Amino acid sequence: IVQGHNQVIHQYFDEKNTSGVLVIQTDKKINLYGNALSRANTEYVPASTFKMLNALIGLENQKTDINEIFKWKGEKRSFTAWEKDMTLGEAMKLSAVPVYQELARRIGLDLMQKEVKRIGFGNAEIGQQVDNFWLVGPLKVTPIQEVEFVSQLAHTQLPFSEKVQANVKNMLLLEESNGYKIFGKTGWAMDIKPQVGWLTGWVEQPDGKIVAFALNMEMRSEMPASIRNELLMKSLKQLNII
Ligand SMILES: *C(=O)[C@@H]([C@@H]1NC(C(=O)O)=C(S[C@H]2CN[C@@H](C(=O)N(C)C)C2)[C@@H]1C)[C@@H](C)O
Repeated sequence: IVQGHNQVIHQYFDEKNTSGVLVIQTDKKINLYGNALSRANTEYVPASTFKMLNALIGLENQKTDINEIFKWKGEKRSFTAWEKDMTLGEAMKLSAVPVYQELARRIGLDLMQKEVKRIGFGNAEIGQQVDNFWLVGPLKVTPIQEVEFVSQLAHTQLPFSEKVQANVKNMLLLEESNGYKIFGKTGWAMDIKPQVGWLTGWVEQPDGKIVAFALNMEMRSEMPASIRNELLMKSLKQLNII
């Protein structure tokens, strides 16, 4: 059943010379696909995917709001795409680190550690460095843990206000094709051991049904960033999720 599906998806991953897993959660049922299934319960830095929880915490605790404009004071950033004023929602789409760092600072280390622990995100360790704990360690999370987190978000089942959850969900819309809405958040940790690529989110099918996913793969600098999107869409289509 899944073995035919997984044979095809295994091949997708082989064809593009990487080791990756794709975790799918429909409701409470979790299946693994890809050519590196052991990745599914291996911890990795969440990188840019932590922005989902960052936003939830920041909004919940009233440190910002969806309308606030975070102004670019003019300093050069790691990507030219980030060099403009933006809202929290626009920063999510662009993975604009400086905006989310300013947010994390507003929250403070101790509120951050408290919230991360209350929610139970990954190993729930943030250490003492308020602006890179989700990039270089100690914070670590499995792909299975990521899919459960985003599934809960999609079902408005996380322990945050309903409206905060709706607001963060609205920041996460990637793609809308043939009535299927694709929500998600990419992440690419470029400066660590083996580079880590993420793409974590869910599909809202036309009848309202939600199928959540977490792609996690080894990245190499020669890859286009869109290889994560490619492997996701090809797999979802092959699974008839889209
Ligand atoms: C988060 O993991 C890093 C962040 N994420 C990320 C990516 O997932 O590709 C880039 S965002 C920036 C680089 N390319 C442009 C883009 O949005 N995409 C290719 C999707 C803008 C960057 C590495 C963050 C920790 O730096």
